[PDB]
Amino acid sequence: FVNQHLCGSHLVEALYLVCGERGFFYTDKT
Amino acid sequence: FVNQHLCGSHLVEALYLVCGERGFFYTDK
Amino acid sequence: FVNQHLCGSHLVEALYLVCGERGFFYTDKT
Amino acid sequence: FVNQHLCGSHLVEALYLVCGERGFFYTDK
Amino acid sequence: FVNQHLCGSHLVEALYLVCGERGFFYTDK
Amino acid sequence: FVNQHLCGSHLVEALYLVCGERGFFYTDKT
Amino acid sequence: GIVEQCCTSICSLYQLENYCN
Amino acid sequence: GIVEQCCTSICSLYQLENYCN
Amino acid sequence: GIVEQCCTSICSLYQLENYCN
Amino acid sequence: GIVEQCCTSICSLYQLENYCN
Amino acid sequence: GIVEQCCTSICSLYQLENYCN
Amino acid sequence: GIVEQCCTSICSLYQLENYCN
Ligand SMILES: Cc1cccc(O)c1
Ligand SMILES: Cc1cccc(O)c1
Ligand SMILES: Cc1cccc(O)c1
Ligand SMILES: Cc1cccc(O)c1
Ligand SMILES: Cc1cccc(O)c1
Ligand SMILES: Cc1cccc(O)c1
Ligand SMILES: [Cl-]
Ligand SMILES: [Cl-]
Ligand SMILES: [Zn+2]
Ligand SMILES: [Zn+2]
Repeated sequence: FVNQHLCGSHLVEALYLVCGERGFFYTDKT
Repeated sequence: FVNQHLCGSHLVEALYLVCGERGFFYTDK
Repeated sequence: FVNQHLCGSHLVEALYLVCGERGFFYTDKT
Repeated sequence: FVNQHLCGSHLVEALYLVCGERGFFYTDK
Repeated sequence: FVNQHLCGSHLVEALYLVCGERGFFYTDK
Repeated sequence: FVNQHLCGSHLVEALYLVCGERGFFYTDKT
Repeated sequence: GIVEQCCTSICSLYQLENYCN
Repeated sequence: GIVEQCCTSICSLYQLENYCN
Repeated sequence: GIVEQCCTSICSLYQLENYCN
Repeated sequence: GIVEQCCTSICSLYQLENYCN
Repeated sequence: GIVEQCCTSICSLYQLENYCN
Repeated sequence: GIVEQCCTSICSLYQLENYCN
């Protein structure tokens, strides 16, 4: 897996693909 | 499989934009 | 809707989704 | 609906790249 | 054509993420 | 074609679309 | 859900907002 | 233009909609 | 148009350039 | 290949890694 | 949160998986 | 490599095509 800043939409896509069937929660900024 | 998987990718990117700081849950099982 | 710099391809995608059936014009830099 | 909608998303990203500073219109109704 | 072409776009973006610095070949003919 | 920094996933997408049926090799950093 | 509503037909940004938060 | 308004500065949705047909 | 030409079959970058500007 | 394996059914990140390098 | 961990700093895959359901 | 040529500097289309098979 990459060693990169995953930000904005890339962060969400990477989540999408990492989590597969589990799905995910995206809080954005905390 | 793939077609709904490919759709899913676009939905999440759309959600990111529309929801902003609110964020969102992505799930259904 | 986000509070972010929408640049390059993200700007065009965001347009695409914001404008729906109307479509849009993308001048790029002016 | 969706399939041509999903295609549309990819067309516009392609257009952004190929057209550059020229830009482009995206419409058809 | 397009459907496998649209899939291809998503595969390569996935590959970019999963492979990282390893990179990858994308081909098949 | 654009005059832009193509980085990360944009670089790979741009490759994908530029190379068409030939395909490509993405070494990432060298 | 979102997939059955938004992958069969087009969901606008207004429709997608329903799924925020 | 859209780049100077929404890329170099940040745009509202309403501001983005100025670029629809 | 672009959708009927480029969503049925693959449009190369050369083909897509027709729609620039 | 990847297209026939991963466009027919979903390839997870684990499956896609097979095609790295 | 995920943004502060993976966007402002860099994340491992394992670190990213903390945000799956 | 492609990153050092097209990401850290800007690339022409011709320069990008060096990375096709
Ligand atoms: C609709 C659906 C099913 C399974 C997993 C998901 O993330 C989404
Ligand atoms: C082809 C098409 C139809 C309607 C709206 C659009 O933006 C594009
Ligand atoms: C599967 C496939 C066929 C032809 C070209 C490609 O880049 C990939
Ligand atoms: C924005 C978007 C993506 C995918 C499907 C849709 O109906 C809408
Ligand atoms: C680049 C691209 C996107 C979508 C459809 C096409 O034919 C070509
Ligand atoms: C990540 C990804 C993209 C496209 C098809 C797949 O099976 C998986
Ligand atoms: Cl970016
Ligand atoms: Cl798609
Ligand atoms: Zn980006
Ligand atoms: Zn797609």
